[PDB]
Amino acid sequence: YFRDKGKHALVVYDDLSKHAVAYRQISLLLRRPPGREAYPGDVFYLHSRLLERAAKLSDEKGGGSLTALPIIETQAGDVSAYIPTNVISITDGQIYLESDLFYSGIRPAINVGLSVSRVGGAAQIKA
Amino acid sequence: SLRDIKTRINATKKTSQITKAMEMVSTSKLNRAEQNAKSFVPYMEKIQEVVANVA
Repeated sequence: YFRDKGKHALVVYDDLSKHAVAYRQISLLLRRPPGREAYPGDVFYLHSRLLERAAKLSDEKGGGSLTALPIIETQAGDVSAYIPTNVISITDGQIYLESDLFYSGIRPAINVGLSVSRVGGAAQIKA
Repeated sequence: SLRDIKTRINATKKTSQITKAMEMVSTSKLNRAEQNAKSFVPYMEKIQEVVANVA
């Protein structure tokens, strides 16, 4: 609504991992055939149909914007899992948090040598 | 976790590479140093003989 009227908006999804689990529950109880890590084949289309709605419009459309910050939880550091690799491929960048840095006293706990944004440079100011 | 074992393998492999590199350069240094120490024996013996027999 704010984007369609020329204003800016930010949307946070506290955990997409619990949202995928909620869909797995409904799909298995409805008897749709399972795939990888017991999830339905439909699960990539679930998050991509959601996250592609965040965009910056053209001046003819009004110049409005919507940015997204989805969150995912990894089991024991497994970034190679189904839902994590699926959402890592959809986003324009990822911030990686380490359980190791967090107890070592690097408090925000961000892995700067692994985290990436494609828009880097274009997003920042000249200074 | 498999990731903890795998990252520990990469780190230990880097240490193995590091230790082997230093062992071979030290082996090369020893082969020369052992010969060098032995090469000065006749000078060390001749100087000890002249200073002792003169004193």
